[PDB]
Amino acid sequence: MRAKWAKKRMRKLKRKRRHMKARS
Amino acid sequence: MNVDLLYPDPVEEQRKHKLKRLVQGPNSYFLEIKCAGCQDIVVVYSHANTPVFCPGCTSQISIPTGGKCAFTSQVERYR
Amino acid sequence: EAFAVCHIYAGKNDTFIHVTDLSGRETIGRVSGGMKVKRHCDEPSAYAAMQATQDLIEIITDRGITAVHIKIRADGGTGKRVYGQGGSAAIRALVRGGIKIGRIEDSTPIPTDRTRHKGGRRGRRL
Amino acid sequence: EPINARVIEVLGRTSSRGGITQVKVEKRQIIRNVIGPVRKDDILVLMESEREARR
Amino acid sequence: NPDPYLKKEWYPVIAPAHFKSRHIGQTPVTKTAGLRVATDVINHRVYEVNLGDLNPGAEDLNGNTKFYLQTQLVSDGKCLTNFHGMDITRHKYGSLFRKGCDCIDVFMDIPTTDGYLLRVFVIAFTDRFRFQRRKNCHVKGRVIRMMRAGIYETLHNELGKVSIPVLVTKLSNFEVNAKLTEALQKITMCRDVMIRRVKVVKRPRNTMELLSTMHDSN
Amino acid sequence: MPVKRRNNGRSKYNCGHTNIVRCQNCHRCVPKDKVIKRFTIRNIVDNTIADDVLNACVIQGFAIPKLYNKVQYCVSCSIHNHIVRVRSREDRKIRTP
RNA sequence: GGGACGGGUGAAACAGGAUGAUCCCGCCGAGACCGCCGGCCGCGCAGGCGCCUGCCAAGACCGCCUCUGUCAAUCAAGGGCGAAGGCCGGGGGCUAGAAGGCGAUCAGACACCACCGUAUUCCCGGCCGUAAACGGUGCCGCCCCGCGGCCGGCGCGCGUCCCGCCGGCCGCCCAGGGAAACCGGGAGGCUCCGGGCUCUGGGGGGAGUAUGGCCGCAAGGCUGAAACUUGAAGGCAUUG
Ligand SMILES: [K+]
Ligand SMILES: [K+]
Ligand SMILES: [K+]
Ligand SMILES: [K+]
Ligand SMILES: [K+]
Ligand SMILES: [K+]
Ligand SMILES: [K+]
Ligand SMILES: [K+]
Ligand SMILES: [K+]
Ligand SMILES: [K+]
Ligand SMILES: [K+]
Ligand SMILES: [K+]
Ligand SMILES: [K+]
Ligand SMILES: [K+]
Ligand SMILES: [K+]
Ligand SMILES: [K+]
Ligand SMILES: [K+]
Ligand SMILES: [K+]
Ligand SMILES: [K+]
Ligand SMILES: [K+]
Ligand SMILES: [K+]
Ligand SMILES: [K+]
Ligand SMILES: [K+]
Ligand SMILES: [K+]
Ligand SMILES: [K+]
Ligand SMILES: [K+]
Ligand SMILES: [K+]
Ligand SMILES: [K+]
Ligand SMILES: [K+]
Ligand SMILES: [K+]
Ligand SMILES: [K+]
Ligand SMILES: [K+]
Ligand SMILES: [K+]
Ligand SMILES: [K+]
Ligand SMILES: [K+]
Ligand SMILES: [K+]
Ligand SMILES: [K+]
Ligand SMILES: [K+]
Ligand SMILES: [K+]
Ligand SMILES: [K+]
Ligand SMILES: [K+]
Ligand SMILES: [K+]
Ligand SMILES: [K+]
Ligand SMILES: [K+]
Ligand SMILES: [K+]
Ligand SMILES: [K+]
Ligand SMILES: [K+]
Ligand SMILES: [K+]
Ligand SMILES: [K+]
Ligand SMILES: [K+]
Ligand SMILES: [K+]
Ligand SMILES: [K+]
Ligand SMILES: [K+]
Ligand SMILES: [K+]
Ligand SMILES: [K+]
Ligand SMILES: [K+]
Ligand SMILES: [K+]
Ligand SMILES: [K+]
Ligand SMILES: [K+]
Ligand SMILES: [K+]
Ligand SMILES: [K+]
Ligand SMILES: [K+]
Ligand SMILES: [K+]
Ligand SMILES: [K+]
Ligand SMILES: [K+]
Ligand SMILES: [K+]
Ligand SMILES: [K+]
Ligand SMILES: [K+]
Ligand SMILES: [K+]
Ligand SMILES: [K+]
Ligand SMILES: [K+]
Ligand SMILES: [K+]
Ligand SMILES: [K+]
Ligand SMILES: [K+]
Ligand SMILES: [K+]
Ligand SMILES: [K+]
Ligand SMILES: [K+]
Ligand SMILES: [K+]
Ligand SMILES: [K+]
Ligand SMILES: [K+]
Ligand SMILES: [K+]
Ligand SMILES: [K+]
Ligand SMILES: [K+]
Ligand SMILES: [K+]
Ligand SMILES: [K+]
Ligand SMILES: [K+]
Ligand SMILES: [K+]
Ligand SMILES: [K+]
Ligand SMILES: [K+]
Ligand SMILES: [K+]
Ligand SMILES: [Mg+2]
Ligand SMILES: [Mg+2]
Ligand SMILES: [Mg+2]
Ligand SMILES: [Mg+2]
Ligand SMILES: [Mg+2]
Ligand SMILES: [Mg+2]
Ligand SMILES: [Mg+2]
Ligand SMILES: [Mg+2]
Ligand SMILES: [Mg+2]
Ligand SMILES: [Mg+2]
Ligand SMILES: [Mg+2]
Ligand SMILES: [Mg+2]
Ligand SMILES: [Mg+2]
Ligand SMILES: [Mg+2]
Ligand SMILES: [Mg+2]
Repeated sequence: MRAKWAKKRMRKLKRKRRHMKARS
Repeated sequence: MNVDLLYPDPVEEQRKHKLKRLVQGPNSYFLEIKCAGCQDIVVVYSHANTPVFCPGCTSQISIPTGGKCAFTSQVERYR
Repeated sequence: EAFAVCHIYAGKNDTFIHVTDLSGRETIGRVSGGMKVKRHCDEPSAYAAMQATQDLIEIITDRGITAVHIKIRADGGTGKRVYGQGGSAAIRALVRGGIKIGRIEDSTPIPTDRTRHKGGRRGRRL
Repeated sequence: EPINARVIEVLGRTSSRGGITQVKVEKRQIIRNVIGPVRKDDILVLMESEREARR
Repeated sequence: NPDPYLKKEWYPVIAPAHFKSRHIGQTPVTKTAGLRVATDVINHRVYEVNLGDLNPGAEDLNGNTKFYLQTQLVSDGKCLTNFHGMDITRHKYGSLFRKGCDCIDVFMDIPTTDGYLLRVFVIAFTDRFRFQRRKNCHVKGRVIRMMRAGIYETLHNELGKVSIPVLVTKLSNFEVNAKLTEALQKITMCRDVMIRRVKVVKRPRNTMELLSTMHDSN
Repeated sequence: MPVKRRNNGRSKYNCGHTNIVRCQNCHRCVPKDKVIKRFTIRNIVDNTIADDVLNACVIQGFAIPKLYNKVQYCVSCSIHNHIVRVRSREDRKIRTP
């Protein structure tokens, strides 16, 4: 992948993890 | 041709910067001018940028110019 | 001896040949390159422009006009500044129709400082 | 009403496949394209003198 | 549609008395019918006329200046025009520019002694000396400032208090030009120093006396 | 990818940032010191009719006016339309017009 | 005013027009912008910097037989500024235009091309602190074959020029250097290795991730592992 879009994908992943850990 | 650095020729030494000469020295000097209407004579710095007057006159007789200074209607010398 | 003004709009996509009086407020004959053709891509060509000018000649001789000043323009604005293909064809079809020529001038509208033209900062990617 | 022009000289092969030739005919110096084999001083039948060849 | 030119008629247009080719042309209008009066709707039209058409013969000199004249009275079947502005042609303006030199543009507001207000645009360029080593003509700021100030004081002196007919005399004579050079030549080398535009910003509503003196020679 | 040019493909000397111009063919944004620049002076009427306008002119001493246009293109459009060519490694150093 | 199409494209189609458009000319409104001149020009600590006129404070350089007397260099912590996009609260709203809508193309086209358009783009008060933020080259000091161009200040000479000096921005280049490309105002004076100071790296992945901490309204930013996996990844250059 072009590294810019890999960074975008990783940011979306980290934000999903923060949201799921927010519950409980 | 064989130049010796310990005794440089003064003519080609005066054309260099005052600080990178063998022995640093000033570039300026003093000189005598005569008032256009007074018999007497006064001694003036060559790079002046401050008022200089006659013994009699109240008009300033020098024009500062960023280098050697010019004068108004007076005739000069070198001593 | 009876002067009018010819405005020739020589653009990318069509041509206009338009004769008015000296003030511009009253028109005497107006034709376009797209009223002589069937294919949309041939409206700005030299041949449509010449056949349209030949009928402008017919209109404006019968109304008594004998000479024209020429004001020729491109699109202008923030777009193209060079003339379309039919521009000089109108002038030639005017010279070979009997009209005499006065003053000539370019009237393309040029800005002194401008708004932003379309396309984006990467251009038309074709 | 077609006119008779006369080739004054030959300028070269125009199209991408040979084919037509650019010629100077004649009191004018009109330049036109021809399909056939043209020598010098050939007479051509022009349907109009209005159109001039490109370049 | 019926052909509207069955109801049209043409009127002459006449230039002020300063010029020589006093006939500009004719203009068409629909005959009076109802409420629209023929000699009410052709009033105040604006005509751009080349100076080489108004004073013919000196083509090299007069061929790049244009005068704007607008009618302000229709008397005895004739339209009587008055000064509306001055402008140079587009190719003349484009020709003045090169790379390596300086361009100076200045404008100012000048009242006249008979109720007008003009905006005057002047342009000047720097030039080579006959014996200089370099090929660029750029000048320092002490020179640009002096050139601007000289232009201001000159246009203040020459056009400070003039009338419209005297202004038109000078504009069609290039008198003012021939002195903007004179002021600016004592400073640097400069090639094309000219008034490039005159705009009319505001005028009195009634100009009957001005029009009367402009048309009948006086 | 080593370095191809000493000027890095532009003319930028002792400054941080320069102005933006629009390519006249495709309208992309180009820095001013990189864009390809050409000046042209031409006649408003084509030369192939430059004597028939002249002979059908009433004004005595008329001279055909000219057009003054500065064309500016981006790198891609300049190569595509043959304003500049791809050159040999030795030839790239030549600045002659 | 005049009377049949105009727009748009490689070619077209959707938008427009007898409620008269497109086109010509005059008048009015609003908000952006600052052309040609414009550059191997110039300025600033970097980010950056171009309409007119006025005001305000500053700056480096040069020139000097002016004053002081080591008052300096580099810098964890700490402070300040910082393109564009983005955020909070007000204002404004022309143009262009993420999102969205629509016409084509195509096997498909949710894209490229055409058309319409919201945030945004502009102003004010704050926040955020990142860019291929590049010369991919930290700062101070010394020596260094030469030939040129341009910018600022000064000095000598003849009769604008001409030869120098200092400071800046550039081109070419002997030696020397290097894996080479190339550098050469250093990337030279270095296996013949030591002038001073600060920062960073130690095969490729995993990974700039998990976790903890600080900052932020948020979007983020800064700091930052391990298990495990693998025999290469990479630089510059030659022939096809
Ligand atoms: K990256
Ligand atoms: K990236
Ligand atoms: K990114
Ligand atoms: K020296
Ligand atoms: K000295
Ligand atoms: K001195
Ligand atoms: K049609
Ligand atoms: K605009
Ligand atoms: K546009
Ligand atoms: K648009
Ligand atoms: K678009
Ligand atoms: K774009
Ligand atoms: K755009
Ligand atoms: K776009
Ligand atoms: K873009
Ligand atoms: K971009
Ligand atoms: K791009
Ligand atoms: K982009
Ligand atoms: K585009
Ligand atoms: K200045
Ligand atoms: K100054
Ligand atoms: K200035
Ligand atoms: K590489
Ligand atoms: K590289
Ligand atoms: K570049
Ligand atoms: K620069
Ligand atoms: K610059
Ligand atoms: K160029
Ligand atoms: K490009
Ligand atoms: K049609
Ligand atoms: K705008
Ligand atoms: K300038
Ligand atoms: K300059
Ligand atoms: K300048
Ligand atoms: K500057
Ligand atoms: K400068
Ligand atoms: K300068
Ligand atoms: K400048
Ligand atoms: K400047
Ligand atoms: K001094
Ligand atoms: K210190
Ligand atoms: K130190
Ligand atoms: K520091
Ligand atoms: K620090
Ligand atoms: K710190
Ligand atoms: K900031
Ligand atoms: K920012
Ligand atoms: K925003
Ligand atoms: K808006
Ligand atoms: K706005
Ligand atoms: K956006
Ligand atoms: K879309
Ligand atoms: K897509
Ligand atoms: K795609
Ligand atoms: K739109
Ligand atoms: K937004
Ligand atoms: K907005
Ligand atoms: K923007
Ligand atoms: K805005
Ligand atoms: K910001
Ligand atoms: K980086
Ligand atoms: K760079
Ligand atoms: K450092
Ligand atoms: K200089
Ligand atoms: K200099
Ligand atoms: K300077
Ligand atoms: K200088
Ligand atoms: K100098
Ligand atoms: K100098
Ligand atoms: K020096
Ligand atoms: K120096
Ligand atoms: K120097
Ligand atoms: K330097
Ligand atoms: K440091
Ligand atoms: K570091
Ligand atoms: K680092
Ligand atoms: K690091
Ligand atoms: K965590
Ligand atoms: K918070
Ligand atoms: K919150
Ligand atoms: K928020
Ligand atoms: K949060
Ligand atoms: K968070
Ligand atoms: K975090
Ligand atoms: K490799
Ligand atoms: K690598
Ligand atoms: K690689
Ligand atoms: K690499
Ligand atoms: K090699
Ligand atoms: K290799
Ligand atoms: Mg000195
Ligand atoms: Mg801060
Ligand atoms: Mg801040
Ligand atoms: Mg818009
Ligand atoms: Mg829009
Ligand atoms: Mg960073
Ligand atoms: Mg960086
Ligand atoms: Mg870096
Ligand atoms: Mg320079
Ligand atoms: Mg430079
Ligand atoms: Mg250099
Ligand atoms: Mg380390
Ligand atoms: Mg955490
Ligand atoms: Mg944490
Ligand atoms: Mg190799």
